[PDB]
Amino acid sequence: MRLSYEALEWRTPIENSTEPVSLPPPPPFFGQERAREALELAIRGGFHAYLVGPPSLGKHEALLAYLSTQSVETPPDLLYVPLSERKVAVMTLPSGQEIHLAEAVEGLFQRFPQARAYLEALRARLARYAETGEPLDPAQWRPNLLTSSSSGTPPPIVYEPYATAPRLFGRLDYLVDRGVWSTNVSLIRPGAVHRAQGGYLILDALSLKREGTWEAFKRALRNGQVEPVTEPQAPAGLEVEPFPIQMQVMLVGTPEAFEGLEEDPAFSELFRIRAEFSPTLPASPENCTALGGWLLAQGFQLTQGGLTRLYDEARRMAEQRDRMDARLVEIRALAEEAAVLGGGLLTAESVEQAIAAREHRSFLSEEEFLRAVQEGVIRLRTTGRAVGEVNSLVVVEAAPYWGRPARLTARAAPGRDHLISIDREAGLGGQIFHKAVLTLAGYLRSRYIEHGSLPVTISLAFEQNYVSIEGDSAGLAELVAALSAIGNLPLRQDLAVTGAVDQTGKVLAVGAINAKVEGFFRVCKALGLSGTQGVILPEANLANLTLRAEVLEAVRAGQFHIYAVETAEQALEILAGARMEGFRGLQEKIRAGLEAFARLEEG
Amino acid sequence: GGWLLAQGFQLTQGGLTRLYDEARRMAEQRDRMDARLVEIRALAEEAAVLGGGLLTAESVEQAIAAREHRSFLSEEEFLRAVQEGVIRLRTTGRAVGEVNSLVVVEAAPYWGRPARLTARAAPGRDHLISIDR
Amino acid sequence: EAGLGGQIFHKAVLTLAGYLRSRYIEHGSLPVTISLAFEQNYVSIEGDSAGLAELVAALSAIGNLPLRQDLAVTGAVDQTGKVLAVGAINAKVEGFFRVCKALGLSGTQGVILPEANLANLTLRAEVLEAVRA
Amino acid sequence: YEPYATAPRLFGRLDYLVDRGVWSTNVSLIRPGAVHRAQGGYLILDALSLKREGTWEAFKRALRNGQVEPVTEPQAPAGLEVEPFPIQMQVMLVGTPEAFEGLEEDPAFSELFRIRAEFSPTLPASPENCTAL
Repeated sequence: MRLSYEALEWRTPIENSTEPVSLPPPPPFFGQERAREALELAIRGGFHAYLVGPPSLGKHEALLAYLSTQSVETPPDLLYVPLSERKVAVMTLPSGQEIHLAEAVEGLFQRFPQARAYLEALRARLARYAETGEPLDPAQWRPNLLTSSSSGTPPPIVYEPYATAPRLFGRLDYLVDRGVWSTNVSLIRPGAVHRAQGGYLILDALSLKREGTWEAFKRALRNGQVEPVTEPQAPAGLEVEPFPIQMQVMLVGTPEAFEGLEEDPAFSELFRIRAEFSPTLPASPENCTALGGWLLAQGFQLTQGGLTRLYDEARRMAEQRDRMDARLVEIRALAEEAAVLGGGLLTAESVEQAIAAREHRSFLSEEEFLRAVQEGVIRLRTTGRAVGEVNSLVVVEAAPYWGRPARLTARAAPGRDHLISIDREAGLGGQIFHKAVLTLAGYLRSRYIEHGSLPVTISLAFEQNYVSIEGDSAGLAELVAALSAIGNLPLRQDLAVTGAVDQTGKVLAVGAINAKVEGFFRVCKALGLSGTQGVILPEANLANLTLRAEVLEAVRAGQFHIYAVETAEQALEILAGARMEGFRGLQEKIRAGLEAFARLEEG
Repeated sequence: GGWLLAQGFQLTQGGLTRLYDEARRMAEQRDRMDARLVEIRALAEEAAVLGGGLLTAESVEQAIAAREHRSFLSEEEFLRAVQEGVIRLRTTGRAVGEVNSLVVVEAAPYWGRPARLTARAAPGRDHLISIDR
Repeated sequence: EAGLGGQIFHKAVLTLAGYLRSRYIEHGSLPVTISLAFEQNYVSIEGDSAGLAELVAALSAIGNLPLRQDLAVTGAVDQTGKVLAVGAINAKVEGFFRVCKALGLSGTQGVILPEANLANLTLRAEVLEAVRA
Repeated sequence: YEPYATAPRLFGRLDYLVDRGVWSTNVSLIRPGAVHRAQGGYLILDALSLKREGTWEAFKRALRNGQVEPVTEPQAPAGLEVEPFPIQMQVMLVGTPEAFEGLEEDPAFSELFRIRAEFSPTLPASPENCTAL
């Protein structure tokens, strides 16, 4: 089937492009109902949770926004007290109240029923010092206030991106009078774990791993072992007793950052709630409106047409007409470049020109390729007809993954049923490429059985390919090339072909469908559009087609053509300009080619 | 049931029964129950939250459901691709040489999916080829 | 077969076999075994640029065709027998000139190379002058 | 332009005065690094040095969090806490396609370095470029 301009057009119409947008900020987590409901459960139950999803989604900013709205009772005052001259413990008092115990002890269970054991040791040390005149000192006997707060709204929220032991657990300072002797409860500094008590600690999975602090952090959550970091020099140490941990931990990372963590049984034991962000959102009017209120709240001056183009670019990023890329950070970075080109205003033009300039900045490799094609250093045809030859479509393996035609040939000779991919046999293909080749051999042998086994050897080669080639998306082009070589069928060179094929000859969806189409357009355009060029591609990719403006306009002008197909025979009928049956069709020509090869193979 | 009460839960009969049957299903054995009490307890802690502090039959079934929802992104993507025709599956009609086989995805929690499998036969000299192998 | 070629070298060889078998089909499959060897090569050899020389050598061996030794040959070939551009085209030409010159120019020496390399030919003065002479 | 991207050259250094042991804090013994000298203007670093010196992760923390820590010694019995500050500078990184390679696999590299300024290995051979040369 031919795809008309009206069937291909996917973009949002724009009314009143330059009108300023005015819209309220959406809720944190809009379109991310899964992660939002997981984290509501984690907050309601006190469970630790881990936020997982691709980079640049805005997972951290959304979490910090959502935590800001929570309320907890005002966190206890938090402190270290000595239990001896070599030993300390972390304790809580009700809020604002260590100021009264710090002054009371400045009188060097009074009214503080919790400070039980620090008092015994203060008294006991006062005791044995009357009882010896046993010196000062200095005093290292008074409480150390780690934290205190005026209220629990919002709760404490501590995001520590750099998860080193002294940042998580705190640090011992050493005073030097003589050697490096310097204990005292009062030279201990708190870490993030101390600052997060009563509230939330947010850490990045990748840092716990890089910093090697995952095992110590497990010990903190499981045993309350929180040890401030010591130095190799100190001739004695303080013993630091464990304490009851009161905090909820949120870990944030990509599916890949979590990977090593997940193999640890204790990770799933400790982080029971997975809050997974989707890489895309529904492409709906509600999410277009939310994205508009989110950009205004980020400070942009947005027009309707600027919003609409950003929203449609997010759709094209997702390669899904009905879904939009969910990565708000990436939409924001694109809007920042557009804003500069619009002199501070985010307009439809400034977005389209920002998109273009990103392409220009990564286009050197394609400028080299197109110059080699034009100079005749790379041999490509984009017009005329040839037997056994087809423009297949490939994507270059470096970002941003431009598409290009790759000329592919099939040659057939009389022989004992072999379908050879030269590139596979040379070691250039990967496993999925090799699979696609075997799959085509399966199709051909089972489709053409009147001679017994196929009387031909067929070899397929990508003509000027120097690098490894992967995936199954050249299957349709290889099978049509092979059927053409068998029946001697001239094929149009103005149509490139992409599509995977199964054993039954059905055409399956491929990846990067927009880059492939546009890569064939760019080459046809650089060589001068003939009016009849185009691409045959899988019907199964219609949910993914979000073609750039220049392509849609050429198709609307009649200067480029898109065909979608379900079976490899439908592709062959288009390329060979004839029907398989109504015979004199192509099928009769294929069987007559195989009869001719069969006669050559038996004298 | 006496172990969960001693752990401090407020349990109803129906909450106990659903936990016990979920432990059976965890073991994939109608006559055996999963022996991991810590895992039963973690599931009861989530159920208790959904039951507002009471562990009931509904709060257990809804805790089980919400664990599935929390790990379901990969299946939501797969089912959308099937519905959009990006993955080609048939669940009705008849075809020669074709069958829906069943596979498990290799990441936890190991969802199951159909995998369409085809066999093609041609005249030849006794070879059974798995293309994937 | 000895393991000296890399993958692209091996590709060029398979590509020539593809050309020969499909070009000469009146006997059925080709009635010949052809072996190609670089005579005194001790190191690994890479790339596709000896394809044209190997295919002409092979066609010569098949038809018993004496070939001029005063012309060196460089060029890749596709399955259809078309000649493709190669790398280092100036160093290759000049290397054949230097050897012809060290052995005494006969007046008839030269190189056959791909038309597709004409955008790359920037030959040294001494070569241009010999061709002008 | 700091070609040698070590931690003390990017972030500065603590000196220690010795009266007794190694006690020597004071705000006034802190020396600035390139990051301090570039405020309000431009810092130019080589990709290959950030990698060789292992300072890429710390440099990311500087750009993302304003964490700029002068380098300390293993000896110092106490330390100064250095608060982060608002970074005001534009960074240009310079390198070959190969020098960038490892950096590019890091998502945070593309987040932080949004503008690629890629030089072509050749120019048009025109009268204008002959005159410019």
